[PDB]
Amino acid sequence: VGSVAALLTVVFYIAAVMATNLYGATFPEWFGDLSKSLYTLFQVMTLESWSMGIVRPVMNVHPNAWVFFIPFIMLTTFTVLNLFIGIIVD
Amino acid sequence: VGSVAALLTVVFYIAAVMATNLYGATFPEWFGDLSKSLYTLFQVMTLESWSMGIVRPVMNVHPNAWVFFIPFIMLTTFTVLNLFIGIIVDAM
Amino acid sequence: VGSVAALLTVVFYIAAVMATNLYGATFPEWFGDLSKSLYTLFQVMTLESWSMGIVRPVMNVHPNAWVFFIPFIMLTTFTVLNLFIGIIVD
Amino acid sequence: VGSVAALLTVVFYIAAVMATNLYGATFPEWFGDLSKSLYTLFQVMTLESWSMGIVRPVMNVHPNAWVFFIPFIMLTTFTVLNLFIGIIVDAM
Ligand SMILES: [Br-]
Ligand SMILES: [Br-]
Ligand code: NA
Ligand code: NA
Ligand code: NA
Repeated sequence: VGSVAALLTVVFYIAAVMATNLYGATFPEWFGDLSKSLYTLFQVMTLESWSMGIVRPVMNVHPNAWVFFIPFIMLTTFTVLNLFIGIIVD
Repeated sequence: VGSVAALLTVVFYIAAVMATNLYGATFPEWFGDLSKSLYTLFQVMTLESWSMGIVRPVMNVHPNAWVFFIPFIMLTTFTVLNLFIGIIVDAM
Repeated sequence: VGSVAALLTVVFYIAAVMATNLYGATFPEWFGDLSKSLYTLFQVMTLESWSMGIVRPVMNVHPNAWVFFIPFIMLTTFTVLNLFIGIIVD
Repeated sequence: VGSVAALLTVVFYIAAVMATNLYGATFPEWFGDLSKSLYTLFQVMTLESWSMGIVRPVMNVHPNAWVFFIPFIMLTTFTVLNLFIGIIVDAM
């Protein structure tokens, strides 16, 4: 469980490092600093306006942005539930 | 589990083939090519703006569009969770 | 499981009968006929724009509309997961 | 289970007391009275427009508003599922 929470933090920071670099210049309100990114990625992880709100307007500049977001969502959303189930089991 | 992931991919591609044909001409931004569709259907699967954002404006042109989306949502959303639970069970 | 699916259908139709009567005249696009309602209630059940999209504009006319929606959401969302878990267990 | 439901109500009321005080003057439609807050926090708990709809416009006035909402979401969303699983377990 502690190992799962460790993996998620490592993935979460690395993803926010990558997102800052990739879309920060073109989309500063969402990926401007590392902070803005960690906030946006948590939001995208919770799925609130992930597509119409974030990915779709982002893809209008970077057409392959989905190669980062869809796997991010697939990974984090799986891990978060898996971690929460693990807490409940323990 | 691998069989569940196989079913989902087959369903996902067939649904995106169908959606492209059905609503692609009337709604090109969302169902224009097969690619646009696979992206939209994953989004509809995660439920982000599925109705107000997609189904409702789609239904304004095709009034029975709900016959495709509601079962799609019921099937995929069930399968995804069922697959993820299956991964967790096979891990323990 | 079949009993759970039966309860949900009964609740779902009764809620759509009630919603049609309550907000159909004032909000026809969402609760006009019984059909429009069954569609809106499934959407509200999935949570897509339940508040900002439906409840909030509805409450601007009917200020207590939350007494119907919040319990509806609490009941249906519990039952749906409970049913899906039941299918998986069986 | 009853203890979990008790914790959630205590947390839910305290959070809505805090939110009313913090953002009520600047955002009255959402955190004006204690009632408006309990409604908004349930909505934020279900995640419907939590960020683009609530937190993001709130953060434009209070830049650290995320210190209240993100932990609120992490706590309540965990507890709600944990309670619902607990009901299901106690039923079997
Ligand atoms: Br998912
Ligand atoms: Br809920
Ligand atoms: Na939304
Ligand atoms: Na959602
Ligand atoms: Na959701």
